Amino acid sequence: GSHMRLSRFFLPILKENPKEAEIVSHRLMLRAGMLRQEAAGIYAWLPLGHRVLKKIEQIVREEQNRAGAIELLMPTLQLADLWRESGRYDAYGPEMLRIADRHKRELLYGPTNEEMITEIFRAYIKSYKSLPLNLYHIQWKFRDEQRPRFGVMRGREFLMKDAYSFDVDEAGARKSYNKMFVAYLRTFARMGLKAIPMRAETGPIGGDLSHEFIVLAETGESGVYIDRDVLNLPVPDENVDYDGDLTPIIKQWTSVYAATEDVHEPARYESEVPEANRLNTRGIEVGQIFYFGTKYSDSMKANVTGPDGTDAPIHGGSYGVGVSRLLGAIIEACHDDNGIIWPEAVAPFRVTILNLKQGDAATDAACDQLYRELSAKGVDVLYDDTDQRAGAKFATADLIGIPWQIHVGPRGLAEGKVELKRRSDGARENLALADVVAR
Amino acid sequence: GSHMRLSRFFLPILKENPKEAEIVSHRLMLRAGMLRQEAAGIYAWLPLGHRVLKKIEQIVREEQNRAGAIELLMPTLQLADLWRESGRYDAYGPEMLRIADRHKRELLYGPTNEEMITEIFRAYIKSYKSLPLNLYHIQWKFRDEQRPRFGVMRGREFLMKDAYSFDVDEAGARKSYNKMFVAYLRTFARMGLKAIPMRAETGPIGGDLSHEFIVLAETGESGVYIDRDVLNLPVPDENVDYDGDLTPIIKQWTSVYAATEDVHEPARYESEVPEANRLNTRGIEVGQIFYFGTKYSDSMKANVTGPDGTDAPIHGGSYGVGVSRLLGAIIEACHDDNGIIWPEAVAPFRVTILNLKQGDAATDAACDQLYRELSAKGVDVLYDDTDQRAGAKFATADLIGIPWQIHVGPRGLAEGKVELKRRSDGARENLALADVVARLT
Repeated sequence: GSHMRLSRFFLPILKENPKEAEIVSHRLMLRAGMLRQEAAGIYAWLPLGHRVLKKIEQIVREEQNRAGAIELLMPTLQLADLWRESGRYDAYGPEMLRIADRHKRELLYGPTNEEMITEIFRAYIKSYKSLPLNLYHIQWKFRDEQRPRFGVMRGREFLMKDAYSFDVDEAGARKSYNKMFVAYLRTFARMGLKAIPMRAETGPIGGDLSHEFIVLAETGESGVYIDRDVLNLPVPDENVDYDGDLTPIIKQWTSVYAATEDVHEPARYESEVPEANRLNTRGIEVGQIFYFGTKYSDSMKANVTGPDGTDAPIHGGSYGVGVSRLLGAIIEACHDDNGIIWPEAVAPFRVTILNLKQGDAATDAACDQLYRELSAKGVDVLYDDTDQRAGAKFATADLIGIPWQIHVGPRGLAEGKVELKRRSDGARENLALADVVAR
Repeated sequence: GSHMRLSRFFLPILKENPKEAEIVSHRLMLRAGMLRQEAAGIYAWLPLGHRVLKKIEQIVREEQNRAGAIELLMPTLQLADLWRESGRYDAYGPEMLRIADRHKRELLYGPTNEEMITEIFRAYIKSYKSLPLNLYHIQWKFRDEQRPRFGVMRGREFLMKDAYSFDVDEAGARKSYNKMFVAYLRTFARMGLKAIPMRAETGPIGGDLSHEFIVLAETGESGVYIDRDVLNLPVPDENVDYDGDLTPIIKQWTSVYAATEDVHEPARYESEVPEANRLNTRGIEVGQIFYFGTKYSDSMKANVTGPDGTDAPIHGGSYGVGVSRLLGAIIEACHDDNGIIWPEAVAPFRVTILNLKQGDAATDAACDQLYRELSAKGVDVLYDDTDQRAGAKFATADLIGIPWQIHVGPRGLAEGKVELKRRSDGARENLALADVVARLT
């Protein structure tokens, strides 16, 4: 169980709202000592911020692994000549950061990895017997966004989990897509979010294999239109049979209307949804699933021999979760006027011990014992042991969004008690000291 | 307890030695399906290779944290104007990868982070009361090596843990340095390595606060000169008191001659090292610790108010561990004619189950139940459930370096027996099917 004394940590709280922050998540990430801008759209993750980033990453990896995807890692830099194979090199646009090395070879900072994962696959896989195959990584990307804005939510250097599926045909690809559909429901639910799968912009094919998972938010950059029954639907549990038929889960989550502004058609919204169920708002895109078929396998000649002995190009899909963007989206969805309210699964620490009389022998000893006992038992524990008054300590503890606070003072200890406070709702309970660790 | 079936994994084994690989680590990482070259010196980490990389990373993290260092993350792209503050922008050389963004703003892919970490520090810290402070990250770096070579050992895009200490004065900085020296001894020992601390190149004003930690290996690029006695010294255990005097540990590890070629002096060597103890050999630099004083805090104005109430520049030090390079160094030190021999702490899996008659109802069933039981007991386990002959499975298991093998076949099972083989020495053991989990757990 991770453990830190605030005095041996690095957590620079800002007293004042930063004028450069336009939205609440950006404001709070800066105020709560989580983030520092290094260039437009390019950030250092300060210790508290990095802890959350890592919690998010691990939840994503866990669900990808559950769904059968296999983790690897591609480099940040890629050869232009690879992108020339697919014809994306000259068609991608100015968001692609192009680089020349000392030998004048043409490189780029990868904005995504379709060509590269296809290059890897086609080196090693030649039989339909290796498929379905889903390979993924969690890696830093760069898109040279014209106007970086909104802190971690519209920047340039961002962290993404990007997964790529390989199948013999469209039928198998739909099964691979369904696996990721289910994994994403579970991923965002585990973060305390209702990220709704919404039908999204398709490619030149058309079809129905394009969804964006969007958390409803009014500072959000995506316009959306939904049927409110979608917000009530049940998320599959951890025993979901990923080798089985997933269609019933998908049917459930798509049986009721949900579309982004790209594929939204005002006349359909009415023939399906009751007027009292209809809602038109805005949101943050945190996940994207997309079938692309033979887009890369045709141009890059990524073929496998089929059950019938003929070679044919594979069918692929891509699945992205914006891991660094999620820090912003989560704060947008989970805060109040006193600061952040971390869902437990993503919080940097689960409990903070607040010593209300720093230097008094009895309160110090009590906090020292709690801190030691909580860590011994696997609990992520922050000990606020700074030379600050109680009210100073409450405000910082509230701001940074730690799920639980333990208040320790001379007053409470005279009676053998400490106060336990829940951040989400302000529940408070004056407990015996010997009971508090049995949570 | 991590678990995988080979049929559900991605592990591209190469039959032949790749002609582009000049050294054993490079050859084996390609053969064992751990690595793919994407450009000169730039690699993708295939699933097996990535697993080992992450094991290495976590041991490094654990020892930094134990020593009181605090993890953050800096971005890979940095502003040229930051490097103009310190004067290093134009001094660094052609190994720096310069980049222009769409607005013609001047960026670079960070080769290191002294300027950036000092910039973060100076924004927030103003009192001597905040010190000592050591901030670190584990992040991808770029050095445009003129001639990338030797796979992960002399590439361009690489993973480093880099830490940076901040202190009021040189005395405090020496205490910060000692803590990292001890952390490094523990770090490399936990990976099954003897990464020897040796005196290394100092800066302008010289001194005694530069060391490199070097794994001896025939194919290494560092030339070193040591008293062989340094090879048998004791590594501090996990209960080392990082807030105490570490001077006795440092003294012991610096009591015999050990120097890289950059600072080696023949006269001193001959004088301090008995002839039969002298060893001049090659090695791989895996750790580097270096006190730089006020080099960045002078130019970048990172002062704090000290005990005397006056403001003065801080004293800093940098500490780098070559995380990706360590896969190469580990294999160089840990292999035989049949492939890799992973130390258990960095192995991608601890045990592999070799089904020697794939499709046989009883061998499948016994393998399936060993696989489930080992997972449950928290063991990193791989089950080679592929449709391949015994010889093929034996060759692949030896190659990829899994510490233990369980060989499960008709002939063994007739006796209710399985064979447990230890990769390191090839020691074999026939033992009951029930007793086998209990021996490994």
